[PDB]
Amino acid sequence: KENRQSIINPDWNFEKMGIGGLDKEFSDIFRRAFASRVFPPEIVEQMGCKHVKGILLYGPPGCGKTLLARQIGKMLNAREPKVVNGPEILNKYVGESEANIRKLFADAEEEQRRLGANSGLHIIIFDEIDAICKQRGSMAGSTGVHDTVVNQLLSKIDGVEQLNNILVIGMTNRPDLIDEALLRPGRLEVKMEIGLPDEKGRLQILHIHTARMRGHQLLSADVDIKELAVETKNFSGAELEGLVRAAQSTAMNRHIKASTKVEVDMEKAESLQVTRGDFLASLENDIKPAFGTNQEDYASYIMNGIIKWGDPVTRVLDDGELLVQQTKNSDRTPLVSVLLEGPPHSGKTALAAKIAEESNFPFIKICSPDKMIGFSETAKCQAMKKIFDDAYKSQLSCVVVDDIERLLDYVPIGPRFSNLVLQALLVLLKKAPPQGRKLLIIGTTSRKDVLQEMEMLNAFSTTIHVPNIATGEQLLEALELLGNFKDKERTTIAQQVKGKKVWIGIKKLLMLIEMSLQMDPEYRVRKFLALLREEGASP
Amino acid sequence: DRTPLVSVLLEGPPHSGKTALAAKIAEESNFPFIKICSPDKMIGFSETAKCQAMKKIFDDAYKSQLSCVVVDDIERLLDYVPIGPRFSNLVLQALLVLLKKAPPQGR
Ligand SMILES: Nc1ncnc2c1ncn2[C@@H]1O[C@H](COP(=O)(O)OP(=O)(O)OP(=O)(O)O)[C@@H](O)[C@H]1O
Ligand SMILES: Nc1ncnc2c1ncn2[C@@H]1O[C@H](COP(=O)(O)OP(=O)(O)OP(=O)(O)O)[C@@H](O)[C@H]1O
Ligand SMILES: Nc1ncnc2c1ncn2[C@@H]1O[C@H](COP(=O)(O)OP(=O)(O)OP(=O)(O)O)[C@@H](O)[C@H]1O
Repeated sequence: KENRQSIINPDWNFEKMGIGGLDKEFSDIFRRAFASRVFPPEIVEQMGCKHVKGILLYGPPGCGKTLLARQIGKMLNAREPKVVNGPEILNKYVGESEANIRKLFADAEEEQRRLGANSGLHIIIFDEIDAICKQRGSMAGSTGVHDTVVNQLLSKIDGVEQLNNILVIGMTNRPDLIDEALLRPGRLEVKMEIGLPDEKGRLQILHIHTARMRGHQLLSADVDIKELAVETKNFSGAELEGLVRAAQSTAMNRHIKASTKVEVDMEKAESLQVTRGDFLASLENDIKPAFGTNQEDYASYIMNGIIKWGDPVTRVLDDGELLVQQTKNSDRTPLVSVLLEGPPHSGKTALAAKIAEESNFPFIKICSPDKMIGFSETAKCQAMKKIFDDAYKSQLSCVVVDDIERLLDYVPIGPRFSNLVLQALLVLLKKAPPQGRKLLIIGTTSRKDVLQEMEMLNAFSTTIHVPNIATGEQLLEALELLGNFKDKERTTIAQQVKGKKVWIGIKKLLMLIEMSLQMDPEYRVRKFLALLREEGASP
Repeated sequence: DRTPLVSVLLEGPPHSGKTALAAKIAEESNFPFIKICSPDKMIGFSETAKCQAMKKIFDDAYKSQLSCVVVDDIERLLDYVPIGPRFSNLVLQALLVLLKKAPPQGR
């Protein structure tokens, strides 16, 4: 009796493979690939369907492709897979690459010819498949060796003769360069995408990578995984594995004295522990992601924090909260916009960054003009296009565009500016993203009239005003919050300024105070007043 | 500490001897890195090159704990001529953006 030897090893447990955050992808792969080989063969023969012989995996670096491939190779009860490490098949002579490819499908052919339908399963793994296979005719100058390899591969996977007992797996990082004729159904059907995880996936990974430590009581009692899951934002699996190793190394480093002449290991290795301080240090010093925006940017954009010197500082934030709530909840207006306005030295960028921070959205990015110094027009256009494209991929996103008047080069003489960048902005502000996704755009500028004159202010849904310090009470409140002057001096300052109206931006006040402090203690207040008197006003 | 970047403009009528005073101030600062970005070394350069050379001089100054950079004849740097008027816009934008870029934290 030709017993239907299961293609699944008897001792196989999903938890054994130790993959986290990829339940749906694995479910789909298992359904569309290995479903036909597990059910009793009589029904399948009645249906008359032939099995699938292809899988393709792609995604950004460090998401877990090779792990899936290795685990799948280990799961099946079949012969050892044949693995190709990049372009191992190219050779100098003529007609040796094609032979090297043909040598891979020998056992499959012979076994199919001998045993017919009742045959084992043969697996072949391709790694970095974009090194050998490419669009036919794109390359030129290789002497014709990168144009027959693809033809041989195509003729072999599915040709006049028919095989039914192979499974080819491919991995790549640039899915757009592979040949089109190699992706049609019947050759490489199941195309999957492996992407960054969400909070639950990160928690699963962090639980998978600490089970061994937790088992042996080497992990302290104050380590809470939820906080780490929340704090590590935009991390990909590889980074989440690296952080734990960094913490472990910093924990082990406390028992080695290497400054002395000879390395010596103390015998307090017993009672070892890993404390939360190690995790915080590892987060703050060693590992840093490579996607999205991080603390290194919000540190620079908001340099001196936010202080409540009056009423407007709350009004602006409340309006931002209302706008973000509207963006998140509603469904009939996927795209929203807003404009921030005010006189120079008012603090527009800080408020925009604060609102973006408090939005709490998954994806945040900032497009400032100081990262493209010396660029021509086309470079600016392409950079903006790339940022917005990366913004489209996610579910709901927020983007900030600061200093519009210098993103397009404006100078009153003339006037002069770039038409291309203006057209790019005017077209990008009226493009809705793919269905089921939401986008918020904030913009900052210091000259409303020019924008009105160019007919760009009609593309913004609404505008928000950013006022400026106007009364002595607000100035006294600002001074008391900053607390650089003493009460005795503050009495004279109030006695003087309160009998007048002031007009001075917040950012200018810090510079004025810093300039004032340089003088001697006895002449400070006077100097400060003088500077204020020279500032003037023009409401 | 609050303000890591400060700047100042020396101005006056012609033939008054102002670049010498700026050089003296820079020399008496006693800072480690002191460099003079002058148009004497940009004869025949197009706009792209002026912009890139300015950027390099301003990048070399981000790798020292203290610095002082002198710009000379802002008028000649823009190629300004009273007729028209006519000048370069890319260089002006570079300058206007390069006077507000704070250095890496701690310098
Ligand atoms: N889902 C996951 N669960 C557990 N560990 C993971 C996971 N994803 C990644 N890792 C860790 O990170 C490594 C990811 O390396 P992998 O070979 O999968 O990367 P890759 O996507 O092929 O990268 P490359 O772009 O360099 O080709 C795994 O070996 C494991 O160390
Ligand atoms: N209430 C506040 N709102 C905004 N910024 C504040 C406030 N209090 C203090 N600041 C500080 O003021 C500075 C804000 O300067 P910012 O870069 O926003 O200026 P700006 O108005 O965009 O300038 P410019 O008009 O020159 O383009 C930051 O240091 C911020 O920390
Ligand atoms: N007290 C002083 N201040 C300035 N320059 C002085 C003084 N005493 C002597 N000099 C000399 O005067 C000359 C100053 O010329 P400088 O190069 O400063 O001209 P400038 O004002 O920059 O010229 P221009 O406006 O035509 O470009 C130098 O020789 C300097 O040595």
